[PDB]
Amino acid sequence: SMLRDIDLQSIQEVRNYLEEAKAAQKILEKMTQSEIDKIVESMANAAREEAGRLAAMAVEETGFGNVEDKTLKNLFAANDVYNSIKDVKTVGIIRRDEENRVWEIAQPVGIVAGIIPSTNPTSTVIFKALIAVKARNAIVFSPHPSAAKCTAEAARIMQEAAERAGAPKGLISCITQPTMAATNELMKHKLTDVILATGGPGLVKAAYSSGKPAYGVGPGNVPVYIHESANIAKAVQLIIQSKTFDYGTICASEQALLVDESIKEKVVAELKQQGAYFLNEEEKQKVASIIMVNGSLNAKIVGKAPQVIAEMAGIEIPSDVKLLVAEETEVGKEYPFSIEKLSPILAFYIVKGMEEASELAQKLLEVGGLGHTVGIHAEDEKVIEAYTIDKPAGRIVVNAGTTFGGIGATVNVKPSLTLGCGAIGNNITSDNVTVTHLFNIKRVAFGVREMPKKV
Amino acid sequence: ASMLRDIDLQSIQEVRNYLEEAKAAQKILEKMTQSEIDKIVESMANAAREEAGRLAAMAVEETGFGNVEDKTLKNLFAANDVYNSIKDVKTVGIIRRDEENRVWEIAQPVGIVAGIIPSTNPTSTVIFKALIAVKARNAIVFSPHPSAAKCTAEAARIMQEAAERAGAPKGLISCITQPTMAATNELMKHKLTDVILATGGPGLVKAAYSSGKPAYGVGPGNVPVYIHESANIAKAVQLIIQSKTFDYGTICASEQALLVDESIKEKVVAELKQQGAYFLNEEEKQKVASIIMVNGSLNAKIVGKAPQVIAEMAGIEIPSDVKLLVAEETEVGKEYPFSIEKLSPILAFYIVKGMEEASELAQKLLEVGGLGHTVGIHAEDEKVIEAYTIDKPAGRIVVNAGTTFGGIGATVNVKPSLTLGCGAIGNNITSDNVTVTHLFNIKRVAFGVREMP
Amino acid sequence: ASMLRDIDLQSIQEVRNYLEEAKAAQKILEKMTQSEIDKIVESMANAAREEAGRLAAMAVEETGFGNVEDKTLKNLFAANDVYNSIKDVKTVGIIRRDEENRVWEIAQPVGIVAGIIPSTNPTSTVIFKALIAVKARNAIVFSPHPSAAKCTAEAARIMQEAAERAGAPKGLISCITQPTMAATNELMKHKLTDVILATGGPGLVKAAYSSGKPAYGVGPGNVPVYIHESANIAKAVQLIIQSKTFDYGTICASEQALLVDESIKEKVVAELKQQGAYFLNEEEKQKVASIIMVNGSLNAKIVGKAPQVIAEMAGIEIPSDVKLLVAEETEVGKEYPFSIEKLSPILAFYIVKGMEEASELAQKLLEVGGLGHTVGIHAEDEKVIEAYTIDKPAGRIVVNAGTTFGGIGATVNVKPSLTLGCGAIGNNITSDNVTVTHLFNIKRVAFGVREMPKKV
Amino acid sequence: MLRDIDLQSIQEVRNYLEEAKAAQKILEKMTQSEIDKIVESMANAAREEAGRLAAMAVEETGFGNVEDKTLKNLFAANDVYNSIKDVKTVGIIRRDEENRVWEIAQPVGIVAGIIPSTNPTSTVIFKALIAVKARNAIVFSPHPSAAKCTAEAARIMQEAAERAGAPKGLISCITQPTMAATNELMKHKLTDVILATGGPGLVKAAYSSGKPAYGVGPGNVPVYIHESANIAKAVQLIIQSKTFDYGTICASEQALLVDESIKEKVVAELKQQGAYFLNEEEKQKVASIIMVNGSLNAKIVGKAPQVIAEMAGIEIPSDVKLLVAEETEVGKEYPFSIEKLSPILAFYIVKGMEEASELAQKLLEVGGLGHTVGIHAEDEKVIEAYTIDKPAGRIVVNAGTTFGGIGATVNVKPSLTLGCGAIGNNITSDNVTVTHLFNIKRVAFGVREMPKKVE
Ligand SMILES: Nc1ncnc2c1ncn2[C@@H]1O[C@H](COP(=O)(O)OP(=O)(O)OC[C@H]2O[C@@H](O)[C@H](O)[C@@H]2O)[C@@H](O)[C@H]1O
Ligand SMILES: Nc1ncnc2c1ncn2[C@@H]1O[C@H](COP(=O)(O)OP(=O)(O)O)[C@@H](O)[C@H]1O
Ligand SMILES: Nc1ncnc2c1ncn2[C@@H]1O[C@H](COP(=O)(O)OP(=O)(O)O)[C@@H](O)[C@H]1O
Ligand SMILES: Nc1ncnc2c1ncn2[C@@H]1O[C@H](COP(=O)(O)OP(=O)(O)O)[C@@H](O)[C@H]1O
Repeated sequence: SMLRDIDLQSIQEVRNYLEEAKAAQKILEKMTQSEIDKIVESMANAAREEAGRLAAMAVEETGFGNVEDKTLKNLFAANDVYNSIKDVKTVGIIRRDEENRVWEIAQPVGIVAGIIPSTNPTSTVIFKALIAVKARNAIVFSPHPSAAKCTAEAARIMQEAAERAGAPKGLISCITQPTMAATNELMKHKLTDVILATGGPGLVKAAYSSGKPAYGVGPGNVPVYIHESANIAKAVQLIIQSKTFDYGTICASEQALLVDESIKEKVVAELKQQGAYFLNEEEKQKVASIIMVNGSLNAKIVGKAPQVIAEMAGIEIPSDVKLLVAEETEVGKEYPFSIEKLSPILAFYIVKGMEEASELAQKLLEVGGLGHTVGIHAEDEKVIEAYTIDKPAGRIVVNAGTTFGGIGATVNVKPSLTLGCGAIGNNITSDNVTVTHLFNIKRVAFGVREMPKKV
Repeated sequence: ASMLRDIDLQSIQEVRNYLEEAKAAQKILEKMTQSEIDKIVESMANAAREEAGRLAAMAVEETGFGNVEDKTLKNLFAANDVYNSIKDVKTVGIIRRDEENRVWEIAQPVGIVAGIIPSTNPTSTVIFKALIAVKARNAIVFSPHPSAAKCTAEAARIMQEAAERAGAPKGLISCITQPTMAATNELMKHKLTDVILATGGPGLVKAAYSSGKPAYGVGPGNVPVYIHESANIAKAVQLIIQSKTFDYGTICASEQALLVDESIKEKVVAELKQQGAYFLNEEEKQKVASIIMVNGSLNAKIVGKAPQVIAEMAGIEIPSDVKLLVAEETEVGKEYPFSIEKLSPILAFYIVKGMEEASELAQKLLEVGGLGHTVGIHAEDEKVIEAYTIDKPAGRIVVNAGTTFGGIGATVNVKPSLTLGCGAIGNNITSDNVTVTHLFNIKRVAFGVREMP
Repeated sequence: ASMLRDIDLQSIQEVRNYLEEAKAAQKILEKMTQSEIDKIVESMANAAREEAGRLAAMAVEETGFGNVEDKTLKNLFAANDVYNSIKDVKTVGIIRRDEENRVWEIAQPVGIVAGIIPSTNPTSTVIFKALIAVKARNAIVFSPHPSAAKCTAEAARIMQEAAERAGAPKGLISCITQPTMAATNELMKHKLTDVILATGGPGLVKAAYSSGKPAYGVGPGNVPVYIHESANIAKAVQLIIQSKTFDYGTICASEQALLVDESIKEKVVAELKQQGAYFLNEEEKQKVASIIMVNGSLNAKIVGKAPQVIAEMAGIEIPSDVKLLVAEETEVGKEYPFSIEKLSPILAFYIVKGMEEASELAQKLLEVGGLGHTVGIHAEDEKVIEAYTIDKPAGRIVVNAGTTFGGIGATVNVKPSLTLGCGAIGNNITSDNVTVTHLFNIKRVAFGVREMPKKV
Repeated sequence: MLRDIDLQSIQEVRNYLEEAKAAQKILEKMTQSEIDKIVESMANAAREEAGRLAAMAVEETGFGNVEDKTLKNLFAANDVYNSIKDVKTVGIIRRDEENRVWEIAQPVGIVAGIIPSTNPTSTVIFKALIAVKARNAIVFSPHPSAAKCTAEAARIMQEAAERAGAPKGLISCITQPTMAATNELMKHKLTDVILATGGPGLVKAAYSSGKPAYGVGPGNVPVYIHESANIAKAVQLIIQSKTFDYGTICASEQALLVDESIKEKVVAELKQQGAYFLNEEEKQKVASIIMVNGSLNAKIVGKAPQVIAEMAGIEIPSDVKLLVAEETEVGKEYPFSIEKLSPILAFYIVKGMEEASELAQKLLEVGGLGHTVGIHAEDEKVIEAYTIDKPAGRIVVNAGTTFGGIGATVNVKPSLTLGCGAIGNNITSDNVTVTHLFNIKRVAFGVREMPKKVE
C-alpha cells in the first residue's frame, strides 16, 4: 500500500515542488536587485554553454527540427531575452513621480506554473525561467510528454546555475513524468498563483478554467502579403530563412503567401532559384494525404526536413530542396494546404491587388490563427498603412520573416516565446509575454486633493 | 406550442438576445471615428451627471444601503473623474508610433464585455464600466446583483438612451432584468462573451476565472490604517471619518481597523470622540459583535446602515450627532467579528508599540480577506512611510488620505475606478485600478530592422 | 425554426409542465379502486389494438426501420400478451396476506415514471410501458428518440386519450415532442421524477444511473446461437429465420451469430439456403462489411433495412426472394464487422468442433457488447443443453425458439416485456424482463411476534 | 489531516478491488456446500467476537453502550445467518417443469459496501454474510469516526472465511476513509453494485455514480398509541426499542402520538418505566443542543440521557431512562420533531385517528418518507384504517420499531440496510438481503409458435 500508479505519484511530486517553491520564493523576494541580477546572469550564461547540447537533446527526443537551429533557438532565450530584461528594475521602488506624489513598487506574483510545448521545449524553459526569476517568482514546469526529458534537463541547468549564484533550492522545478492528473493539480493548487500556458487551445482553455489568472497563447496560421512594390529578392530570401528555421516549428512562421498577379511570375522564379520546389497537381494530393490525419495536423510531418516529407508521401525531390510550395485557391479545414502546417510547406495564393489579399488573409486567420501574426512585404507606405490597420493579429510583421519577427528577434517587439493572441484568440493579452507580466505594480500615492462634502 | 414560465429559462433567453444585439452593435461601433466615439462617451457622462441624484435615490431605496447625498457624489465620481481620465485617450486606429525603433501600435477592441455589478455600488459601477467599455469601442452586457436589480437596469437604460441619442447603435448597452445563476453562467461562458469584468464577492470572481474566458477580477478589502506618532492627528481623524462614513461604509476600500501608536493614543481617542465617534464599552462591544457575524459571515443587515440603526439592532442606545461606532480590540481572526471587513460605520481600534508591531497586525488583518487590495498610513516622517509601505501586499497604498477616496482614485493619484484589481495574491490578473486601456488590445506593426545569424 | 435556437429551453419548460401535470394526475389515480384501474388499463389495451396498424405504419414511415406487417405484430404483442400477463395483478391496497407469519403486503406506486423510448421500437415500447405503469397506479412522462419523435408522441396520445375515455385524468400520460439532451437531463433529474425506465443506447442508460434517481436500464444484445448436432435442423432454421428477419432485425434479442457443429455443417447450410438465406462469397462479404461500420460503430443507415436494400447499398447482387444474408466468419471483435450487433437481416456463421468451443466463442461474442442480455441454443440432448446454458451471462437463455420472440417472452414463458434488463454484468439493477411488479414498492404490515432479549 | 492521505487511500481502494476481482472469480467456481461452509465459519467468528467489536465501536465512536452493541452484532451473526443459510445461490435454484423454466443464480460480482457511523461492526458482519453467500466479493468504506472498529470487523470476517476455504482479498476495508476514496470506489470500473448505508448525501451520490445501487433513507418514525392500546405493554416495548444502544438505529421511535382519552395513563406509565418529562425550561435548554448549525448535533448521538442532560446543563435522576418533551409543532426548526438518534422522545397529543394520521404524515416528510411507522392498538379495524395510506416500507404493529424495523421481532427479513422505496429515493422498500445480491438468469423453452401475419 505504497503509492504505485503514475497519476498518483505525479500528484505527490507536484505537491512537493509547490511546497519547496513557496519557501524558496519567500527567500528570493527579500534579495536586492544586484543579488537577483547575479542569479539571472548566471542562468543566462549557463543557458549559453548548454544551448547546443539541449538543442541536440530536443532533436533526439522530439524528432522535430535540426540541431543548429534549435541551438540558435536556445541562444535567443539566453541572449536576447536576457538583454531585454537584465536592466529592468524589479526590486523595490521602480518609479518615483515626485510632482504627482505617487511611486511604483514591483510586486512578485509568487509561484508560476509553466506549460512547455514539444516544438520549443528547451528554449521556452529558459525564456520563462529567466523572466520569472528576474521578477522574483518561483516556477514549476510541466513538459509536453514527448519532450519530458530534455525539458526537465533544461530546468535542471537553470536551477543549478541559479543555485551557484546563491539562489535557494526548489526555486525552479519540473514535473518529470507528466500526467493529466499532474497538470490539473498544478494549475489548480492553492499555492499556484499564475499560469503561463504555452500549448494548444485545449490546454490553454483548461488554464482559463482553472480558477487562476492565466496568460495563454493561441495557434498561428500566418498569411504574408507580397505587394507588387516589394523587393522580391529580399522578401523571398527573408521568408525562406524564417519558414525553414528549425524546419518551421514555431507558430508565427509563414503558412501561406498572397501575391500580386503582376509580380507573380517573378516571385515564383525567385522562389525556385533560392530552393523552393513547386509541387504539381499530382504531388500536391499525395502530400496533402499525409498533412492531415482525421481533422487535425499529422504529427509525423511536423518539423521534418523536406526530403523526409518527400519520402513519406512517396514522391521524389532533389536533395537540395529547402521547402515545398503548392499553389492553392481554396481555404478551409478540409484543404490541408490552407491550415497551419508547422513544417517546411507553404501554400501560394494569387491575388488581384490589396483587396483580395486582405479578404483572403482574413479567411486564413479565421482558420485558427486569430490574434496571432500576419506579414506584409511592400515598399509603398500608403499600402502598408491601409493593409495592416484592420488585421486581427498582435504581431503585424513588415519586411521581415514572421518567425523571427513574431518573437522579437528581427523586429522591435519584446523578445518572447509566449505570444498572446488577445481576446480574439482567447487570451487575456495580445502582448509578447515578458517580465513585466510577472510582477504587479503597487502604487504608493499621497493625498493631493480634498473630497467635497456638499453637492 | 409556444410557452415559457420558469424565470431561469426566460433569463437565459434574455442574455442570448442581448449578446446577439450587442455583437451587431459593437461591429457597427467599431467602424466609428475617434471623434464620433468621443461624442458618444460625452453624452453618456452628461446624462449620468444629471441623473446621479435620481439614480442614487433608487439605489438607497431599493437596497437599503447608504444615503442619497453620498451616493449622488458616488455617481458623480463616475460621471466626472472617470470620464475626465478617459476622454483624451486615443482608442481608434494608430495610437502610437515609435519612429526610432520602427514600430507602431493599433488599438483593437476586445469585443463584448460582461460586467458583473455588486449591490453596494450598483449605479455608480454601471456608469463607470459603461464609459470605459464604450470609449474602447466595445459593447457591454450587465448583470445586476438581485438586491439592486431595478436601479442597475435603470442605470444601464440611461446610458444606452444617452448613447443612442449621440449616434450609438441599438443593443450596445444592455442589462439582464431578472438575475439568476443560470443567466450569470450563460453570460460568462457564451460564444459571444469575449471578456468578463467581475466586480463582486470571492465566489463570483472564482467563477469568472473558471469560465474559459479572459477575466479581470477583484478581491475583497479589509483595510488596516496605521496612525504614526508623526501624523497630523486632527487632519488624519477628519480624513478617516469622512472616508469611513461615506455612504455608511459600503465601499470595499473603507477603513476597517486603526493601528495607533501607543505614544499618541490619548490624543486620537479624544480627537475621534470630538469628531463624532462613539466608543463602545466592552459590554456594548459584545452586543454589537453579536450582530456583526452570523454563523457564518458578515451580517447583511448592518451593511451600509447608519450607526443609530446598528445601535438599535444591537440593543444599545447612542446620541444622535454620533457619526460612527468604535470598539477597542486586541485580537485578529474569523472568530473575532470586529477584526473582519464590516462594510458599515464600525471601526476596530488597536494599540501598537511602533511600526514593527503595526505591520505585524496589519499583515494579519490583510490575510483575513484583504490581501492585495488597499492599505493606509498617516504620517509626516518620510522614512517611516517608506519602511512601513515597501512590504505591504496591496495594489493601493494610501498616504495621508481617506482610503475610500484614495483607493478609487478620487483623492490620490491612482486611476479613477470602481473595480480594484488585487494582483496574484488576491487571485486577480492585475493590481491596477481597471480603466479604459484594459478594454482594448494593442496590435503592433513592426518593421524588419536586423539580420538573423 | 425562427426561434429553434432556444428549443433547448422550450423542451425543458415543456418537461416541467408535463411533470407538474403528472403529479396531480397520479395523486388522483392513486385514490381509485382496483376496478377503476383495471377498467382503464383494459381500454388502453383495446385502443392500442385497433390502432396497431396505423401506428406501425407511422413508425416505419418516420424512421425508415422495419416493415408495417411486423411492427403491427410488435404493437399487438404489447396490447395482447403484455396486457394478459398483467390483467389480474393486484396493485391496489392489500395484495397479499400471510396470516401465520402475521404479515400482509400493501402496494405503493413509485409515483412518476420517466420513460425513454428507442427509435427501433417506438410505438410498441410506449404501449408496453404505459400499460404496466398505469396498472401500478403511476403517471408516466415519455422522451422519444429524435428520429422517432412524431410516431412516439402519437402512441402516447392514443394511450392517454383511450385512458381518459375509460375515466383516467389528464396529464397522466405525456410525451416530450422535441427530444434533446437538455430535456432528457431535465426529465431524469427533476424534483418530481421518481423512477427512470431507460430503454436506449449505452450512453443513455449510464446517464440514467448517474441521475441521482432509482433507474431500470437496459443493455445491448449480441446474441450467439448454438446449434448442437442433436438439434432438429429443419425446425431450428425456421425458428431462427423468423426471429432474425422480424421487423428486419431491429429487436435486440435477434440472432447475431450462428455457432454450428462441424459434423452437421452441410445440412444447415442447405436448409438455410432453401428457406431464404443468401451465403455471401468472400468478396461479397468485404463489400457488405465495409458498410456495416462508419466511424468505429454501427452504421445507422443499414439498420432495419431489407436484405435487397442492404445488397444495393453494398453494391452486390442477390435474388429478390432472399430473406436474409449470411456470412462465414472465424474472428470476433469490433474490428470484425460481422461479429458485432448488426440490427439488420445479416447473420454471422461460425463453425465449431463441439460444445466446449461454442462456449468459448459464445463468451467472446457476448463480451463484444452483449453481456447479460440473451443467448440461444437449439438441441435435443437435455444434458448438453444443461451443461452449455448453466454458465452463460445472459438473463434470457433461449432453448429451441427464436431469440427475438423468446427474449421478450412471446414464445417462451418469461414475462412479456420490451425492456430487457442485463443485470449487474450489463450495468443494470436487474436481469428481469421489466414488468408491473417493478413499478410499485411493497409496504409490509408486520406484527410483533418475537421478544428481543433483555440481558446477554 | 495529512497532505497525501487521499492518494494512498485511493491506491488502497484500487488494490482491494483488483484482489477482489480475482477472488470473486475463484469463489464463484465453488459448489453450494463449499460456500455454505465458508459463510457458517464467518458467522461463528462474528458470534465469538461480538463483545470485543462492540467495545471497540462504543469507545471509538462514543455512541451507545457495549451490551446493546454486542446484542446488535449477534443479531447479524445469528438472525441474519439463519435466514439465509438454507437459500440456494449456486447453479440451478429452481425448475418450473410445467411452465418449462429453469432459474440460474448469477452473482453481481463486486459490491461496494458503505458503512454507517451508528452501526459500524454489525453492518459489516451483515453485509459480509449476504454478499459472500451470493458468491460476491465486497470492499467496505467506513465512516471516518468509526474507521478502526469497522476495519477490524472486516478483518475478522476475511480470516474466518479463509480458514474454511475462501480466497484472499474477498473481504477488505478502506482503513483511511476519504471522499476521494469513496468516490473512487463508487465509480471504479471494477465496481458492480453499491450498497449505500449512510446519510442522505452519500445515497444521492451512489445513485449518481453511474452504477446500480441499493440505498437507504433516513427515518423519523412516528408511533400512534390508540385508546385501544395495551398501555403498560406498549410503553415497555417502546422504551426497550427507543433506548436500545441509546437510540442509534435509524428506525427508532422519534415521536409518540397519543389519544387524548388515554393521555393521563400513558404519561404516568412512561414515568413509571423510567421516562423524564421535560418542563418548558428544560425543553428549551435541551432543544438548544439537539442541533448545531441546522443539522443534528453529533455530540448527543447514542448518548445516555444523563450525558445529554449534563450537556444541556440540567440535572436529572441517575435512574432516568429517557427524556420526553410534549410538543405541538412539526418542522425542521423544531428540533424535537426531527430524527434525534438518541433517548429523546417528542410527545404529541391528538384527538383521534385522523389527527394522528395527518401528523404522522407531517413527521415523515421531515426526513422519514418510506422508512418506518408504528402503531399500538388492539382494535383491528383502526389498524387497517390507520396503516393503509402511510408511505413507509415497515409498518410495525404492537412492537418496538427498532426491533420490528430490522426484522428482529416482526417478520421482515433480518437486515441493517433498510430501503425507503421510490418515495425515499431508493430502488426498493425491502429489507435488503442475499436475494438482492444475485441476478436471476432464466432458461426458458419454446412453448408457442409466433404467427407471422395478422388479418
Ligand atoms: N455518446 C452518447 N452520449 C450520450 N447519449 C447518447 C450517446 N449515443 C447515443 N445517445 C443517446 O441515444 C440518442 C442518440 O442515439 P444514436 O446512437 O444516435 O442512435 P442510432 O439509432 O444508433 O443512430 C441514429 C441516429 O445517429 C445518427 O448518426 C443518425 O443519423 C441518427 O440521427 C440520443 O437520444 C442520446 O440520448
Ligand atoms: N503530458 C501532458 N501534458 C499536458 N497536456 C497533455 C499531456 N498529454 C496530453 N495532453 C493534451 O492532450 C493533447 C495531446 O495532443 P498533442 O500531443 O498536442 O498532439 P498534436 O501535436 O497533434 O496536437 C493536447 O490537447 C494536450 O494538451
Ligand atoms: N449578480 C449576481 N447574481 C447571482 N448571484 C450573485 C450575484 N452577485 C453575488 N452573488 C452571490 O451572492 C454573494 C454576495 O454576498 P451576499 O451575502 O449576498 O451580500 P454581501 O456579502 O455583499 O452583504 C456572492 O458571494 C455570490 O455567490
Ligand atoms: N463516505 C464518507 N466518508 C467520509 N466522510 C463522510 C462520508 N459521508 C459523509 N461524510 C462526512 O460526515 C459529515 C456528516 O456526518 P453525518 O452524515 O451528519 O453523520 P450522522 O449520521 O452521525 O449525523 C460531513 O462532515 C461529511 O463530510
